[PDB]
Amino acid sequence: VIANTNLVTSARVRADL
Amino acid sequence: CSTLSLVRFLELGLSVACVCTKFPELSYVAEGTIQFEVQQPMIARDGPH
Amino acid sequence: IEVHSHRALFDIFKRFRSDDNNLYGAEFDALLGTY
Amino acid sequence: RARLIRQVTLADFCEPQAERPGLVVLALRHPADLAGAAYAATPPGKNHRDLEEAWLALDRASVVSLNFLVAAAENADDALRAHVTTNYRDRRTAARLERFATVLRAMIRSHVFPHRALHVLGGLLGHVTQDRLASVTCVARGDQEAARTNDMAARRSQVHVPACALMDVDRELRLGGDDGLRFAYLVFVYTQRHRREALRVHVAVSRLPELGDALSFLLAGTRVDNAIHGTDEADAPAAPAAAAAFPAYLFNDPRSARCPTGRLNTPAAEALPVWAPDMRGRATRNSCMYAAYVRLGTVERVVRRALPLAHMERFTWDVGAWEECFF
Amino acid sequence: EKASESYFMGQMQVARTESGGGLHLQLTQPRANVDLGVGFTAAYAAAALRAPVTDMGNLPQNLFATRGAPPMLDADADDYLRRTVNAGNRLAPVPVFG
Amino acid sequence: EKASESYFMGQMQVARTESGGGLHLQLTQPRANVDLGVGFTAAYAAAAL
Amino acid sequence: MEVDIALPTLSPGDLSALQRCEGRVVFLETLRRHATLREVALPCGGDVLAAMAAYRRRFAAVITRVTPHRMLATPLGVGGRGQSLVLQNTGPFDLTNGDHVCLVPPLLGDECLRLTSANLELRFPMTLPLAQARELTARVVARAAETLRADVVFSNGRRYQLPPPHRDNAEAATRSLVLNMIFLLNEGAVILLSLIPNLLTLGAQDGYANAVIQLGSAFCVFEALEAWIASASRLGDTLGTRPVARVCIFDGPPTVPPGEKAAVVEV
Amino acid sequence: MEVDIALPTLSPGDLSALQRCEGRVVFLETLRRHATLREVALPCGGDVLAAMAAYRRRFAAVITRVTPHRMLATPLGVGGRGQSLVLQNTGPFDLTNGDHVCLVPPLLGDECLRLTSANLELRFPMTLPLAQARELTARVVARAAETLQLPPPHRDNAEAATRSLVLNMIFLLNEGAVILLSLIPNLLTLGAQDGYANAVIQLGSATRELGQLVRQPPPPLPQDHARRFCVFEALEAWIASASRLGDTLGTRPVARVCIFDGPPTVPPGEKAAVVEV
Repeated sequence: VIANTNLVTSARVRADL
Repeated sequence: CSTLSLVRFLELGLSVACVCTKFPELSYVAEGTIQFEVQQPMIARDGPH
Repeated sequence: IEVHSHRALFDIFKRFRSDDNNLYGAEFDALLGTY
Repeated sequence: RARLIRQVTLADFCEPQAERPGLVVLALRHPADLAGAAYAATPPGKNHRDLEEAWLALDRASVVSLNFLVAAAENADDALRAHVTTNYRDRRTAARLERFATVLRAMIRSHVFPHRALHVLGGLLGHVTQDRLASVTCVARGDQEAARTNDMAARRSQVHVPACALMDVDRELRLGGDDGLRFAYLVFVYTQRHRREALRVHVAVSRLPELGDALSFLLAGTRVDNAIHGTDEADAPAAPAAAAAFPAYLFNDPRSARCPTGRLNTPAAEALPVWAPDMRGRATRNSCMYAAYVRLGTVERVVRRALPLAHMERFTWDVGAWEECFF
Repeated sequence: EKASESYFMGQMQVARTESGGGLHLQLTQPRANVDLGVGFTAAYAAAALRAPVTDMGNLPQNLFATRGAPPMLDADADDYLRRTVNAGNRLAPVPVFG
Repeated sequence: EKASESYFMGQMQVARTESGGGLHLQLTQPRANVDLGVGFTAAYAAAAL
Repeated sequence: MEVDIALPTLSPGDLSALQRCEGRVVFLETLRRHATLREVALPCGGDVLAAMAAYRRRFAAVITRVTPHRMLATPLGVGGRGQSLVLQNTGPFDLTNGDHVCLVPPLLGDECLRLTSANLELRFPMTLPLAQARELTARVVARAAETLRADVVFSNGRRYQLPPPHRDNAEAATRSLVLNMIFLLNEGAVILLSLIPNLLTLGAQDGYANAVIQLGSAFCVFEALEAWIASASRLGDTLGTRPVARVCIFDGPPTVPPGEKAAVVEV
Repeated sequence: MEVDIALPTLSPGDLSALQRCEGRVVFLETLRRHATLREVALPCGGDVLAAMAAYRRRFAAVITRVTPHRMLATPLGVGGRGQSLVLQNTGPFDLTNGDHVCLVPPLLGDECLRLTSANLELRFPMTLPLAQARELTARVVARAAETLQLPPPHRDNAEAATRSLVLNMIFLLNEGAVILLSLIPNLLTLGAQDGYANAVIQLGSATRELGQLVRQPPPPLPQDHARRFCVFEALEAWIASASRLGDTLGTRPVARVCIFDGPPTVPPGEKAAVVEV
């Protein structure tokens, strides 16, 4: 997210485990 | 004939190691350095520093 | 042309947001703890 | 795009229906001036009319396909001889190949080298033939496949070279280099031993812009045995006189016999030392000629695949001038 | 590790190039990455051993293949040494072009 | 002089070409002129050195 | 790129005579868009060496169609993808399809376009194939070599007789070439013999050959050496022998006799 | 066909200087499209002859666009004779219009580009007019042959230079060279009647000295000379050789300059638009 200098002050796959 | 069984990267296992995020304008902004430091912890030793 | 640096990426979850205490006057009664 | 050449001619040496497109063709000089220039060009001792006879034994016809010429040399793999013989339609063809061999062997003997008799055109693509009269068409600049052949099975073409003659250089010389864009050179190899001589053809590719020392080392045996047996049949005189030693001690002699200009006919100037540089029978440059090459163009890749052949890859036609290789 | 490298994926680019036998479409994409955490976040593990690629044979190096030594005075001894040590030495040198 | 010469402007043509360095446009414009006045209409003067 | 040349109003008929040389080559001085008949002109008869040294400092250009107002031309060395252009032959002998064309000054009896109307003079170089161009010069200097103290060229069946000396203004226009080309060669000979003196005592059949072969594989003489190298390079450079064209005649007879045009492609 | 040269991460204080290199030529070993910068690299000064010989095996390439990421370069000459481009004049002399240019290695090893960001230096050569490159090559080959802005020699590859010289010379002697030599007195006698005749012969020409210190008889009649003539063969051989002398010792003319309107000469450190020949 590109901001200026303005400021405040899933799925089910097959795998092995 | 023969098909071409495609493979997704996000559906692999290696994806755990790296965080992938698309940065569209990078090649333009890549003309300069980005240069962010990170941190370093430090113990509170006795005796005045 | 004397290339320069650029603004570094900041983590999304960066929650400094402590100036609420440090803006003008600090109210330690219940504002603390969130930091 | 690329630009072409059309030359109507006789179906003598290049036979554009027998071969498919994509092979280099050569232009043959008018033989009259070759036969003439022989009269003054054949060295001393040798015959001075044998090229006349060798030509008369082969009786305009102007082009000659490299596929045909490579067969009539020493180096050749007999498969290509069989192909040229049994695959050319034409009458009396093997006999003509034999006569052409005798012609080229006479050419080198008479010191009028074939590289001064065969300019190179591009690769043919099209032809219309009457009975024993053709009009071939070859590229001259640009890349081959900018053309448009009237085959309708393969509109574009490539460049085909008999793999028997294609001699690579870099992988040969082991430059340790990495194949990128490489040049392409058609080279001739002469050898001179009277009544026992021949000609070897090759097609060389490399990154080397200047052949020179590369061939001088590649053809070392040829240059060696050509420099010594080349002066043969030339009467050299007896042991050279001691007066032949050009005196050098006399240049910066302050005291020495001297003679100003304007008194040199037969004055009292007899006191000058005599020096007779006499060079009669030693190795001249044409005696040590062993190879000649000419640049053809630029090439990406060479793959071998079928009679064995060698398909070029993105050939860009850029013909250069001839070159001598004697030193 | 759970997050070993930040990884940035650029935007695709195309590069046409008119040519003879058709066209070429060099298709490139720039990327970037960086490590974040302190210390290392990866390591080797030389688990097993595939075949040793080179035999532990005995190829005796001869110095005649080198260059830069003053040859001695009498050339006969030089030729004697050269012909002696180059007696079927599988590193016997041949002057190839350069 | 007042109206020594005429001058005709034509349509400008935009012609593009591509290289690895990106896009390389090339503008162009044809123009021509006619000598109006009968006789000469301009004169030199080497004024100062 | 194309250059127009301000043709002044010459005359009737002699302009129509210039209207016959619509394929000749003329040396400009600078690539530009405006030129004049005065700068593109050489004296009709001069030493071949200054013309040769001029042909290397200028830019070539071929005459296209000529309207009586102005004439168009295009240079050779630079071009767009090597386009086609016709080039009128002016040599003594023909050139066949598939040759390399050179440009040498008129070593023979020259041709000088005498514009008696406008008081200018034009002189055009000659077109030769490289093989015979490298030899016609040598024939010319060889004829003068003997007179300091036979001549037949053959080309496409027919034979030429090398018109005798001073059949034109004089043979003085080709003297300096003779003198330099003989002196530098004699210099090379003597310096070489001085450098290895005993070169001419070796066995003519065996010793000399062994020397020349083992060499192929593994007043200060040196100031003279440097001078000779410099002069030989300077002279060899300015001898033509660098083709600028290659004939590519498509849909036409394979040979173009002297006088008529031909379609040539720039190298 | 534009080659691509990638770069590593350099210092921001050095890309500002390398960017100022937009007209100097580099020497690549192969011509693949993508390429690296580490491959094209040269040590500092030394053995000008070695580099001059290396300038014939490798082919040039002019650079036109620099970016802190990559470098776009132009294969100078392999297949093109009209690629009008610009290269800066990093030569000592001043080059006018219609001058064939030549690349010569730099002298004294004084001017290089020590790139500390990656510890490698690039020695971009200098561009001189043909007329002065020829004299430079001549002087260097003479000095090299002598030893059996003044730099020292190497004497490891001097053998090669003197070798090529004496070969190109030994094959200039011919059965007709003696006939051409037996006329040296006849030439020297002309060197006094006419002024230009004395002009064409230099002062210390090592022949006008010979001309008075020996005598020579008329040349003996060779074999078959009633049929063949030899002086023409000798002259033709000499033309063919000398036409190619300046190359095998130095560098061939790589291209030539051409302008339209402005000042004729382009003083050094300036961009000049050239055609390629």
